[PDB]
Amino acid sequence: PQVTLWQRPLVTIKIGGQLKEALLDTGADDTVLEEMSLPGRWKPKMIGGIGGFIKVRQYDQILIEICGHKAIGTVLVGPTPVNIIGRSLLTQIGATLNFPQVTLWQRPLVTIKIGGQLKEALLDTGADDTVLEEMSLPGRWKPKMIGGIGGFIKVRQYDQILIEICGHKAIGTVLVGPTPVNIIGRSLLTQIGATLNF
Repeated sequence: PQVTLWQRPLVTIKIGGQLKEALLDTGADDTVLEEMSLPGRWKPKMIGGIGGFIKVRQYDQILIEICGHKAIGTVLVGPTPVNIIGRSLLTQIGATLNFPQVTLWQRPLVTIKIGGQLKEALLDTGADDTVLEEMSLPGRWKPKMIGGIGGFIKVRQYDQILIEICGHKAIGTVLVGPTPVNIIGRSLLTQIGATLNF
C-alpha cells in the first residue's frame, strides 16, 4: 500500500505469536518494541534517541509479519514509548519514501535551508514535528517539552518558519533543542508530498 503522512503511519504486526501495532519509522535504524514476551536468548544493548538513551534486549533472527509481509531480523525490546519498525525491517518489506524516490538501506538524509543556513536532516516518518539541533533562528518562540525514545527534552517552538527541503518550500512549526540529529517530521513531510510505499 501507499500511505500519506497526515496521520501516524501505523501498521499491525505479528511477532512471537502476539499482535501489536507499530509505527513505520524512517528515522529509526532498528525496530524497537515495548516490553513483551519473546522466545530465546538476547543481548543487553543501549540505544539513543531524543531524550537520551535506553537499555534494551537485542533479539536476532526474530520473525515478524508486518502487514502481509514476513521479515526476519533484529528486534530490540525495552522502555520505548511507542512500538517502532525501523529501517532494518522496512528494507525487508520493500518500503520506500517518495516525495525523488528513496530506499531505506541508508538513513534518508536531505539538505534543507532554514533561517538562511544550510543543514542536513533526516526524513523521519516517526516524528510528529520537525526538530533541529541548536541554531540561530529569527524571532519569537515558545518553551515546549517533547518526548522521545530516551525521555523528554525542552525545545523552543518556532511557528510559521520557512524551510526549503530538498528545494521544496514549506512553512510550519520547527522545534529547536538538544536532539541528537536534525529530523524532518510529518507536519513538514505532508507539505512536500511525502509518502511511504511498501
